[PDB]
Amino acid sequence: TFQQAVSTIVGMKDEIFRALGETFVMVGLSTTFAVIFGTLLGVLLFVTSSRQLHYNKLVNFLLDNLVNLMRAFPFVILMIAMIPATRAIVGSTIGPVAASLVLSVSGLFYFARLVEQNLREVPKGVIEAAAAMGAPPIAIVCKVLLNEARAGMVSSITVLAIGLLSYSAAAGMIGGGGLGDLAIRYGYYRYQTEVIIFIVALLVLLVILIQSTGNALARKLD
Amino acid sequence: TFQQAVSTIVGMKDEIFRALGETFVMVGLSTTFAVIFGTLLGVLLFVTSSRQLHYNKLVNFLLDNLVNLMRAFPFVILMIAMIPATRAIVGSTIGPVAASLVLSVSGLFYFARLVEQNLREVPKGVIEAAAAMGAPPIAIVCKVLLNEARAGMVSSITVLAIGLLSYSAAAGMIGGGGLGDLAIRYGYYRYQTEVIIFIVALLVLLVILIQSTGNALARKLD
Amino acid sequence: MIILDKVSKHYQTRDKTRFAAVEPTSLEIRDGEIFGLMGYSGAGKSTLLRLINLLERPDSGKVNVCGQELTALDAAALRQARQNIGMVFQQFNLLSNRTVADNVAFPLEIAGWPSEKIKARVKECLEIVGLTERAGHYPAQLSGGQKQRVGIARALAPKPQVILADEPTSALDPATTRSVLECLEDINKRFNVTIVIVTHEMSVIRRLCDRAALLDKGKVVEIVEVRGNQIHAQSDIGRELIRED
Amino acid sequence: IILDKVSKHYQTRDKTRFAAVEPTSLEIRDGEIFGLMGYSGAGKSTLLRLINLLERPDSGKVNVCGQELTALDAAALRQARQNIGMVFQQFNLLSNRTVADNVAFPLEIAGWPSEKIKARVKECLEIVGLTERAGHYPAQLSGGQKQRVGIARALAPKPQVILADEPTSALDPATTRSVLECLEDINKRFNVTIVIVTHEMSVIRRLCDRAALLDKGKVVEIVEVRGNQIHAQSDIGRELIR
Amino acid sequence: EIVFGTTVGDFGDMVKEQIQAELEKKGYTVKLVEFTDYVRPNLALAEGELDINVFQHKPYLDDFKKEHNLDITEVFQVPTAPLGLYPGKLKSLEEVKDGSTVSAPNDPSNFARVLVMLDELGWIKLKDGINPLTASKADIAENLKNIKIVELEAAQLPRSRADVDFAVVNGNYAISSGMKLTEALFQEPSFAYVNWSAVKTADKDSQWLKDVTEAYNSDAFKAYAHKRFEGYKSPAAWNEG
Repeated sequence: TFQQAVSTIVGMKDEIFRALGETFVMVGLSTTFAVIFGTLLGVLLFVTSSRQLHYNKLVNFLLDNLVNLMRAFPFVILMIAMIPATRAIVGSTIGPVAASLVLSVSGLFYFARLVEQNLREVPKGVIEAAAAMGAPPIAIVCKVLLNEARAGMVSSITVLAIGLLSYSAAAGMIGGGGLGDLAIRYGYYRYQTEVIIFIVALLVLLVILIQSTGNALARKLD
Repeated sequence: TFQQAVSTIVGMKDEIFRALGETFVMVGLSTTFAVIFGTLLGVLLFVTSSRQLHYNKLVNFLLDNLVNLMRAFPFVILMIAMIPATRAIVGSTIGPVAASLVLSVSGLFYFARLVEQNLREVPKGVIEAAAAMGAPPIAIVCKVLLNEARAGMVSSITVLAIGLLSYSAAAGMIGGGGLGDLAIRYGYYRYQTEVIIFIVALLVLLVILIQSTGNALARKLD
Repeated sequence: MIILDKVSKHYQTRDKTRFAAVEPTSLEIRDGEIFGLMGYSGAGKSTLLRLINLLERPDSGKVNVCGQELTALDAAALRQARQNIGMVFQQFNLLSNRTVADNVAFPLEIAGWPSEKIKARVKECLEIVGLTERAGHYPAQLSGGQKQRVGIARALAPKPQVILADEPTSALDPATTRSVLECLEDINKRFNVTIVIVTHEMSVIRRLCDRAALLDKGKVVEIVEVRGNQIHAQSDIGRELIRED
Repeated sequence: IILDKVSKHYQTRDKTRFAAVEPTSLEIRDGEIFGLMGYSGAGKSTLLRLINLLERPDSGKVNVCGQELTALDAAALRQARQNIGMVFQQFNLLSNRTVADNVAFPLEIAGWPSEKIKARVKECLEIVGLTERAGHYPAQLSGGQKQRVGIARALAPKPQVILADEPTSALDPATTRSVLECLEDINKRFNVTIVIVTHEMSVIRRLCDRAALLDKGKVVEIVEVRGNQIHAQSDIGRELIR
Repeated sequence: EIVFGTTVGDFGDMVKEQIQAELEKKGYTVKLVEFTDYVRPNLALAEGELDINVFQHKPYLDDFKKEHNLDITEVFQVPTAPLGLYPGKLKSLEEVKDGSTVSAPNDPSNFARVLVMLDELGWIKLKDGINPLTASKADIAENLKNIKIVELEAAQLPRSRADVDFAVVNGNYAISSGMKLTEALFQEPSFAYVNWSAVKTADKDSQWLKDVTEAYNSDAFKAYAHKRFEGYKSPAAWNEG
């Protein structure tokens, strides 16, 4: 049984420290850009279809069908299509930064469709009250609607992070970096039973933690 | 070049129909189970989160942790771990039915988590009223949870369907499943830009049709 | 009878809950009579009204309803007892995506009655209130007065044994109200006359209550019978309430 | 303050809250409290929204402090909206901000100086007394408090018209006696021209100047309530009085 | 009936374009199963979901058959990808530096060929006499030039030329990026890694397998292979040419 303790600790430490570092930066940075640009687009989807602040049937229809296309079109295939544009922006095709770019594009379009829920669900009459007191549309969104759905936004970001984790592992085998780029080396190929149980353990503890953080804050911010 | 592209496409005629015929089985079938067991799981979590029915602190925490552990656990690795059980149940591990089982497993947890959004976010009053009326928890699920929240469920179903389509590309590699296998052919191994553009256009249609169907259903329910 | 017994709901030092702590309190209500309940919003508009159903549990005290303790029943039998007792509420709390006629049918679906006797009772209690014309309409076709009748009809349908009201006609007009209360007096012809109710106002109470209680901060300061539409208050601070004439 | 005209109408199974609001017009004079009365719903439970143009009518036009409103561009309509106060059948507030902060909200929209907001909220909170539990959230307090929150919210920006929708009438009469005393002072000092809807006679006789009595999207009568006496002439008016 | 396992690409291409129509002329209904993962095709063979599979090479069959104690055998070699080193950010071999970068496949056995070739370049030394079929970074006796190896997916190696100094290309992606296949700075003479058809060992004598083998050695198949897979390392059965 001690075979298991020795086989991992001696070699794997040296790689694990980098494989982890690559993983965190790739999830974190992609998430930030996804939540940022996804917010603005989600707002546009809502405010064009709101028919209260403003309206445009056509722009609403165009933006929805765009968002639909991009949400459903396959991510791995999109990354292969995005290699020239990616290299031209990043200055290279390989590394966590380049993956973070394509991840962020998927996450951008992913985010906004969620937030559509977050707005259609909200109580009507306070909108009429804001309009009754003559605020600019920008003030209504900026300094009302978020706080009212504040608990809703915490949940959405929590679930997006968990999604991007699975996506980052898929992104890493082709582009390099991440625990996926480890797992394919010690599973699928040169498979080792003991090394695989250690990666599984690390994931479990990390993914409880992020969710438990999310639920505690969301609960605090009712 | 245009005539060379067009004349080429006619050759692939039968293969395209066989890839598409495969694809419907994977997505449709797996979705059903995902919506079925994910419902129960999300409900059970929610009732043990509340004093309605029975409030079980410990059971709630353990079950909640299990859903987070399974969503965030990587799809591709999970498929490879499932090999021996999958073989005994289905009588095979190759093909679209075996793959759809694995798709659906991921879907149970993802759908239960999605359900949880909608469940926790209902307005209190009617629940408090029926509870004051001494109504049994069965009647509470039989009508009370549904009446409004069913529109958010169409939204949940819509995003889930679109999600299972993306995963079907990744299973398309190992199970040789539908349009995922087709995109792995003449993709990384060979470069036939014409059939890529055709695959893109074929997907684009399916995307618009799915989200347009979801949008209309949710609009008409309220 | 009803017996109300040393009931309390003490809270924390922060006392950040729905209201300020409420004190150990007791009363008795009879088979043959109408009881009104009156104070200022400082005592709490809610008072202990939600706890009467046992949406809360006495930190001191106990609760006989129809002569049977409810804090001891402590089972699906207590929910079954709850199904048998009538109440209406400050908040409409109506399902939105089913017609209000089916919100009227919703309480009898709880009783599990044969659907034909459901249809019958429904049409009966619905036409007694007179909302049968606007029953098929969803809640985007209404004012408060329609929605009130809906709550009232929802309460009536079981011919429940004992009745509780929650400041209902604060936002309603007199002749509908008068006719509704005349229906409740017909319920006295049925097995029970018990009609417990809160209004902190006098106008209603002077018009038709039998008995009443006057209160502040969880202290009852007097109970008064009403006679010839006069309260005849003995209590000094009670007379500060009677100045509201 | 005057209407030119208004109306708004609905097809079978078009089904807004009520059937049609008919061709109608009125003048409400300066420094005057004007009451609206009649059986429930009937477009009267809506009618006041048309004055603040919160429903656009099918017909007609309205003038308020000179300006005709229906012709206005939305950015001009902001100032018209800002100067006219309103309060409502429901409490219509920002759940996740405190009571005092809900009271500050319109004054944030006024663009007032931070200390002007702070002073005005302390003033208006104290005028209604609820400064004593203003650092608070909607689960913590009751409807009675929430009425005073509506009142203060409407009051604070010194609007030139208030368009009350039964806010003070919403409480029971015994509780109402202690609050009605407030509105009297507000009118005497600032000539607020306050317009109110009701379904109760008692409050009118103890507060108002003229009453429109109403049914079926239309007038039954307009009556003087002066002398604490409503000088009506129709039997429908007599039923509404009782 | 006959069931085949191949990877996607060149071996499944051999089955799809020529061998499949050849065996149907010979009365056999062929089913092809295509894989993108190395582990599944052998299991499916030993488990009899397949009758045959041509994706395994001589080193890979030995590991997986040993590790999983499988009832399988090779049968005949097949036309195999040459391996070769190509210009990247550096244009000729002599340009190599201390800390230069080289892009290579993340496969253990194809990494073993790469290691054997960098020893033939004399850039690294391997511990010669150690198992060649299972060589790795630890089997580098000395990284003579302190080269910065970059493990990648093989279809990415053609694009990597711009990102790395020299780029080993698998040969399965050199001739599909055929426009640059000629630019090889080095060539592979190693015969330790030939691709090899494989079956459950009990199947080795079957007439259907003899007809597969014959299809794989038919003159029509040779004409098709010369045309489709030009420059590939032939079976020693073909005289390795």
